[PDB]
Amino acid sequence: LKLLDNWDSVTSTFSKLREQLGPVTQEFWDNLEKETEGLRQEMSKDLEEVKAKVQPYLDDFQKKWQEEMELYRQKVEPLRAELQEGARQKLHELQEKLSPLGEEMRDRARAHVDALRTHLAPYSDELRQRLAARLEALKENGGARLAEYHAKATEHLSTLSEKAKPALEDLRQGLLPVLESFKVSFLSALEEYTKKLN
Amino acid sequence: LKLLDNWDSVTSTFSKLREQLGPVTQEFWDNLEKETEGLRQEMSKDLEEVKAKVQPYLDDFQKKWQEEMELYRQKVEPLRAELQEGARQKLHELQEKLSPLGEEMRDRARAHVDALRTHLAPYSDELRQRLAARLEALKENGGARLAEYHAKATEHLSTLSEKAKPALEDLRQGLLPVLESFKVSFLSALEEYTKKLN
Amino acid sequence: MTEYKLVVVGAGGVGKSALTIQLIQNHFVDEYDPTIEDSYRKQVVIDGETCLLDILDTAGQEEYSAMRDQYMRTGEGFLCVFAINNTKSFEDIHHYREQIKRVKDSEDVPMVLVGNKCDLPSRTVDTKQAQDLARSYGIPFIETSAKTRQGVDDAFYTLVREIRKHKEKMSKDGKKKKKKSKTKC
Amino acid sequence: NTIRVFLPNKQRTVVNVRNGMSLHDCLMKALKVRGLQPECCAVFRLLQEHKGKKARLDWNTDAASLIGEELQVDFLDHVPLTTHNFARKTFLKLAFCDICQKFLLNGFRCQTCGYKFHEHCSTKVPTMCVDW
Ligand SMILES: CCCCCCCC/C=C\CCCCCCCC(=O)OC[C@H](COP(=O)(O)OCC[N+](C)(C)C)OC(=O)CCCCCCC/C=C\CCCCCCCC
Ligand SMILES: CCCCCCCC/C=C\CCCCCCCC(=O)OC[C@H](COP(=O)(O)OCC[N+](C)(C)C)OC(=O)CCCCCCC/C=C\CCCCCCCC
Ligand SMILES: CCCCCCCC/C=C\CCCCCCCC(=O)OC[C@H](COP(=O)(O)OCC[N+](C)(C)C)OC(=O)CCCCCCC/C=C\CCCCCCCC
Ligand SMILES: CCCCCCCC/C=C\CCCCCCCC(=O)OC[C@H](COP(=O)(O)OCC[N+](C)(C)C)OC(=O)CCCCCCC/C=C\CCCCCCCC
Ligand SMILES: CCCCCCCC/C=C\CCCCCCCC(=O)OC[C@H](COP(=O)(O)OCC[N+](C)(C)C)OC(=O)CCCCCCC/C=C\CCCCCCCC
Ligand SMILES: CCCCCCCC/C=C\CCCCCCCC(=O)OC[C@H](COP(=O)(O)OCC[N+](C)(C)C)OC(=O)CCCCCCC/C=C\CCCCCCCC
Ligand SMILES: CCCCCCCC/C=C\CCCCCCCC(=O)OC[C@H](COP(=O)(O)OCC[N+](C)(C)C)OC(=O)CCCCCCC/C=C\CCCCCCCC
Ligand SMILES: CCCCCCCC/C=C\CCCCCCCC(=O)OC[C@H](COP(=O)(O)OCC[N+](C)(C)C)OC(=O)CCCCCCC/C=C\CCCCCCCC
Ligand SMILES: CCCCCCCC/C=C\CCCCCCCC(=O)OC[C@H](COP(=O)(O)OC[C@H](N)C(=O)O)OC(=O)CCCCCCC/C=C\CCCCCCCC
Ligand SMILES: CCCCCCCC/C=C\CCCCCCCC(=O)OC[C@H](COP(=O)(O)OC[C@H](N)C(=O)O)OC(=O)CCCCCCC/C=C\CCCCCCCC
Ligand SMILES: CCCCCCCC/C=C\CCCCCCCC(=O)OC[C@H](COP(=O)(O)OC[C@H](N)C(=O)O)OC(=O)CCCCCCC/C=C\CCCCCCCC
Ligand SMILES: Nc1nc2c(ncn2[C@@H]2O[C@H](COP(=O)(O)OP(=O)(O)NP(=O)(O)O)[C@@H](O)[C@H]2O)c(=O)[nH]1
Ligand SMILES: [Zn+2]
Ligand SMILES: [Zn+2]
Repeated sequence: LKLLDNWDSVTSTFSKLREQLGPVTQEFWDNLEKETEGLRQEMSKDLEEVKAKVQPYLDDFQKKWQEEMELYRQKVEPLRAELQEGARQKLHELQEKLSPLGEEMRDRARAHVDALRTHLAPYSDELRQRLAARLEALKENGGARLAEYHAKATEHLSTLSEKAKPALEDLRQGLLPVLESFKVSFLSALEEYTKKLN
Repeated sequence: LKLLDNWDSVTSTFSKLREQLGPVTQEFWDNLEKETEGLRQEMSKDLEEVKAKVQPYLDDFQKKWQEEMELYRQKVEPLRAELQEGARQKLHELQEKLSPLGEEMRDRARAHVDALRTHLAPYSDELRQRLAARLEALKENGGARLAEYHAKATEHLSTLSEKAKPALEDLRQGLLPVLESFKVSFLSALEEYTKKLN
Repeated sequence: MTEYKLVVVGAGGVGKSALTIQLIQNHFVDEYDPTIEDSYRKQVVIDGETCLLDILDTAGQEEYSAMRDQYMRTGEGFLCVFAINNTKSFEDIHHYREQIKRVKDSEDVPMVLVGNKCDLPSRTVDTKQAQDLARSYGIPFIETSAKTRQGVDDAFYTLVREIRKHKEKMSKDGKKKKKKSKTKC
Repeated sequence: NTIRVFLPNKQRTVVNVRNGMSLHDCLMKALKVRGLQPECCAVFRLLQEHKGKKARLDWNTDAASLIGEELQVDFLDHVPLTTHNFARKTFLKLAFCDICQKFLLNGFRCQTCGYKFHEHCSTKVPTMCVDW
C-alpha cells in the first residue's frame, strides 16, 4: 500500500544523483580537459619524435631486410639447386626402387590375392555350408520360438486381462470417491488461498 | 490403501511372471541347447577345418612372407648403401655451405645486431626520457586526479550517508510492517499446507 | 587416509571369513576353519579419497561374551552376512540385529544384509524374503558370493557410502525427525 | 582353546584349533592364505620373562599346549613390516589425483597400500608408503 512511499525515497536518490551529476560532470569535464591536454603534452612529443624513430627504424630494418634478401639470393637460391640435385638424386634413387620394388610388390600382391582365391574364396563357400546349418538351426529353433512366443503371447494376454479387469474395475471404484475427496480438498484450499491472497 | 492395493496388483503380476519364467527358461534353455548343440557340431567344422586348413594357409603366407623378408633384406643392403652414399654427398654438400655461409651468417648477424645495438643505444636513452615525461605527466596529473577522486569520493560518501541513514531508516521502518504482515500470510500459508496436505 | 571401523557378524557356516580373505588376500578357502579374532586392514580408494578399511572378524560359534561387546561397540559399520542355503542363518540375523542395537545403544545403526552362497542350488531363502525383510528395517541387501567373488567389493563400499551420508545427515537433520502433525478439522 | 596367532609387523589371526594340531598345522592354514614361504619365517613364542628377544620354537610344537599363549612368526631370512606392492589392476571409478594438478587415468596403485599415482608420480613423490 506504501508503494508510493518507497517510490518517493527511490526518487529522492535519483534527485541526489542529479545533485552529484552536475558538479561531478563539471569537474570531470575539466578533469577530461586536464587529461586530454596532459596526454597531448606527451602525445605531441611521441608523435613528432616518432618521426625520428619510425623513419630511421624502417631504414635500419629495410637495410637488414635488403641484406637478408640479397643473402637469400646467395643462400636459398643456390641451396634450391642443391635441393634440386639432392631431390633429383633421391628421385633417381626412388625410381630404381619404386619401379623394381613396385613390380615386386605387385607380384607379391599377385601371390597374395591369388592365394586368397584358394584360401578365402573356397572358405567363403565352406562357411556357407556351416551358415546353412546354422541358419537351419536358427530356423528350427526359430519356428519353435515363434510357436512358444505366440503361445506365451496368448498366455500373457490371459494373465493381463485377468488382472486388467479387476485393476481397472477397482481403480475406477477407488478413483470416484478419491477424486471427490481431492475436489473437496482442492475447493477448500482454493477458497482459503483466495482469502490469504485477496 | 491406494499404494498398497496398487502394489498388490503388481505383486500378483510378479508372482504370475515367476510361474511363467520357469517354463520360459526351461524351454528357452532347451532351445538354447539345440542352438549350442548345432554350434558344437559346427565347431567340428568351423574350428576343425580352420585349424586343419590353417597349416597350409599359414605355411603359404609364411613362406611368401619369408621370401618377402629375404627380398627386403637383399634389397635393403644395396639400397641403404645408395641412401648412405647419397646422404653423405648431400650432407657434405650442405656442410660445404653451412660452413662458409654459416660463418657469413654469423658475421652478418654481427652487423645486424651491431646496427640494432648502435641504433637502440640512443633510442633506449630517449625512451627513458620519454618515459620520464610520460610518468611525470601522469604524476602531476595523477596528483590532481587523486585529489579530485578524494573530493568526489567524499561528496559521494556524504550523499551515500543520505542513503545509509535517512533512506535506510525509512526503508527498514517501512519494511517492518511489511515483514510483519508477510509473517501473517506465511503463517496462514503454513496452515494451508498442513490442512490440505495432511 | 580416512579410517573406517568395520565389523562383520553372522552365523557359523555362512562363509564370513571366506568373504574377508577373498576381498583382502584375494584367495578362497575350502577348509572349515572357525575364527575367533581375525584382523584385516586394507588401504583402498572409495569415492576419490583414500579409505583405510579396518575389518574385525567374529566367532560364529560362540555365545554372549563381554569381550565381544567391547570391540563390537568400537565398530561403526555392521555387515550381517548369512547363507541363503540355510534357514537358521536367516533367523539368526534377528538375534544379531537386536544384539548390535544393545551394544551400540542405538535403535538406528548402519547395517547391510548380505546373502552369501547365492550361486549354490541349495538356496532355500528367496530374494523376495530378504528384500521385504531389509525393507522393513530400512537396510539394503546384496547377493554376494565369495566363490564367484561378485558383489564383494560393492557390498563393503555400500557401508562406507551410507556411513558418510549418516555422519552428514546427523548435522542436517539434527535428531529432529519430524516437525508438527495435524489432522483434518 | 584360544591360540593367539600373531603375524609380522602388526597383524593377528586367532583361529580355532582342536584335536591334535601342531604349529605347522595352523601355519599351513595361514600359509595358503598369505601365499608366502615358511623358509624365510620362524616360529617365535611369547617372551617368557626375557630381556627383549623373541624365543624361537620348533615347527612341530603342540598348539594345544600353547593355549592362551601368543605365538608370532617373524622373518629370519627376510625383512618384516609391510612392503609397497605394485599392482597393475585397472580402475573401476575415476578417482581424481589430488596429489597432482590433473586427472587420473589408467595409472597405478599399491595392493597393500592405497597410493594412487600416474606414470610420472612414480619417480616424483619422495613420500613413499611409509606411515607410522
Ligand atoms: C623506432 C620505434 C620506437 C622504438 C621501437 C623499438 C623499441 C625497442 C625497445 C625494447 C625492445 C627490447 C626487446 C628485447 C627485450 C628483452 C631483452 C633481453 O633482456 O634479452 C635477454 C636475452 C638473454 O639471453 P641469455 O643468453 O642470457 O639467456 C638464454 C636462455 N635460454 C637458453 C632460453 C634461451 O638476450 C638474449 O637472449 C640474446 C642471446 C640469445 C638470442 C636468441 C635469439 C633471439 C632472437 C633473435 C636474435 C636477437 C639478438 C639480440 C638479443 C635478442 C634478445 C631477445
Ligand atoms: C543391443 C544393442 C547393443 C549390442 C551390443 C553387443 C553387440 C554385439 C553382439 C554381441 C556381442 C556380445 C559381447 C559380450 C558377450 C557377453 C560378455 C560377458 O561378460 O558375459 C558375462 C557373462 C557372466 O559372466 P561374467 O563373464 O560377466 O563374469 C566373469 C568375468 N568377470 C570378471 C569379469 C565378471 O558370461 C556368462 O554368463 C557365461 C558366458 C559363457 C561363454 C561360453 C563360451 C564358450 C565358447 C564357445 C561356445 C560355442 C561358440 C560357437 C560359436 C558362437 C558364435 C557366436
Ligand atoms: C566389453 C564389451 C561389453 C558389451 C558387450 C556387448 C553387450 C553384452 C551385454 C551386456 C554387457 C555384459 C558385460 C560383461 C562384462 C562387464 C565388465 C565390466 O567392466 O564390469 C564393470 C562393472 C563395474 O561396476 P562394479 O565394479 O561396481 O561391479 C562389479 C563389482 N565387483 C567386481 C565386486 C565385481 O563391474 C561388473 O560389471 C562386475 C563384473 C561383470 C558382471 C556382469 C554380470 C552380468 C549379469 C547380468 C547382466 C544384466 C544386464 C542388464 C542390462 C539392463 C539394461 C537396461
Ligand atoms: C527402456 C529402459 C527402461 C525400462 C524400464 C525400467 C527398467 C529398469 C531396469 C531394472 C530395474 C531396476 C533399475 C534400477 C533401480 C534402482 C535405481 C537407483 O538405485 O537409483 C538410485 C541410485 C543411487 O546410487 P548411489 O550410488 O547414490 O547409492 C547406492 C546405494 N546406496 C545409497 C547405499 C549406497 O542411482 C545410481 O546409483 C546411479 C547409477 C548410474 C548408472 C549409470 C550407468 C551408465 C551406463 C550406461 C549408460 C546406459 C545405461 C542403460 C543402457 C540400456 C541398454 C538397453
Ligand atoms: C557404442 C555401442 C557399444 C555397444 C557395446 C560394444 C561397444 C564396443 C566398443 C568398443 C570396444 C570395447 C571393448 C571392451 C573390452 C573389455 C574392456 C575391459 O573391460 O577391460 C577390463 C580390464 C579389467 O582389468 P584387467 O586386469 O583385466 O586388465 C588389465 C589391463 N589389461 C587390459 C590390458 C590386461 O581392464 C582392462 O582391460 C584395461 C583397459 C583396456 C581394456 C581393453 C579390452 C579389450 C578387449 C576387447 C577389444 C574390444 C572388443 C570389442 C570391439 C568392439 C568395436 C565396436
Ligand atoms: C564408428 C564409431 C561409432 C562410435 C559411436 C559412439 C560415439 C561416442 C562418442 C564419443 C566416443 C566416446 C567413447 C567412450 C569410450 C569409453 C571406453 C570405456 O571403457 O569407458 C569406461 C568407463 C568406466 O571405466 P572402465 O570401463 O575403464 O572400467 C570399468 C571396470 N573395468 C576396468 C573392468 C572393466 O566408462 C565410464 O566411466 C562411464 C560412466 C558413466 C557415464 C554416463 C554418461 C551419461 C551421459 C550420456 C550418455 C547417454 C547414453 C544414452 C544416449 C544419450 C543421448 C543424449
Ligand atoms: C547398460 C549400458 C548399455 C550401453 C549401450 C551403448 C551405449 C552406452 C552409452 C554410454 C556408455 C556409458 C558407460 C557407463 C560405464 C559405467 C557404468 C556405471 O558404472 O554405472 C554405475 C556407476 C556407479 O557405480 P557405483 O557407485 O557402484 O560405483 C562403482 C565404482 N565404485 C566402486 C567407486 C564406487 O554410475 C556412475 O558412476 C555415474 C554416477 C552415479 C551416481 C549415483 C549416486 C548419485 C548421488 C546422488 C544423486 C542426487 C540426484 C539429485 C537429483 C538430480 C536431478 C538431476
Ligand atoms: C552460444 C552461447 C555460448 C556461451 C558460452 C559460455 C557458457 C558456456 C557454457 C557453460 C559454461 C562452461 C564453462 C567451462 C566449463 C569447463 C568444464 C571442464 O571440465 O573443463 C575441462 C576441465 C579439465 O580439467 P582436467 O583435465 O585438469 O581434469 C579433469 C577435468 N574433467 C573431469 C572435466 C575430466 O575440467 C576441470 O578442470 C574440472 C576440475 C575440477 C572442478 C571441480 C569443480 C567442483 C565444483 C563445481 C563443479 C561444477 C561443474 C560444472 C560442469 C559444467 C559442464 C557444462
Ligand atoms: C485462484 C487462485 C487460487 C490460489 C492459487 C495458488 C497457486 C497459484 C499458482 C499457479 C496458478 C497459476 C498457474 C499459471 C500457469 C501459466 C502457464 C503458462 O501460461 O505459461 C505460458 C504463459 C504465457 O503468457 P502470455 O501469453 O502473456 O505470454 C506469451 C508470450 N508473450 C509469448 O508470446 O510467448 O507464461 C506466462 O504467462 C508468464 C508471464 C505472465 C505475465 C502475466 C502475469 C500476471 C500475473 C498476475 C496478475 C496480476 C496480479 C496482481 C495481484 C493480484 C492479487 C492481489
Ligand atoms: C550427453 C547426454 C547426457 C544425459 C544422457 C541421459 C540418458 C542416458 C542414458 C541412459 C542412462 C541409464 C542410467 C542407468 C542408471 C542405473 C542406476 C542403477 O540403479 O544401477 C543399479 C545397478 C548398479 O548399482 P548397484 O547398487 O547394483 O551396485 C553394484 C551391485 N552391488 C553389483 O554387485 O552389481 O545396476 C543395475 O541395477 C542394472 C540396471 C539395468 C537397467 C537400467 C535401466 C535404466 C533405466 C532408467 C533408470 C535410469 C537411472 C539413472 C540414474 C538415476 C539416479 C537417481
Ligand atoms: C562466449 C563465451 C565466453 C566465455 C568466457 C570464459 C572466460 C573464462 C575466464 C577465466 C576462466 C579461468 C581461466 C584460468 C586460466 C589459468 C589461470 C591459472 O593458471 O591459475 C593458476 C593455476 C595454478 O594451478 P596449480 O596446478 O599450480 O595449482 C596449485 C596453485 N598454483 C597453488 O598451489 O596455489 O593454473 C592452473 O592451471 C590451475 C588449474 C589446473 C587445471 C585446470 C583445468 C581446467 C580448468 C578450467 C578450464 C577453463 C577453460 C576456459 C575456456 C574458455 C574458452 C573461451
Ligand atoms: N560355494 C561357496 N561356498 C562358500 C562361499 N562363501 C563361503 N563359503 C563356504 O562357507 C564355509 C565357511 O567359510 P569360512 O568363512 O571360511 O568359515 P565360516 O563358516 O564362515 N566361519 P568363519 O567366518 O568364522 O571363519 C566354507 O565351506 C566356505 O567355502 C561362497 O561364496 N560359495
Ligand atoms: Zn598423480
Ligand atoms: Zn603403496
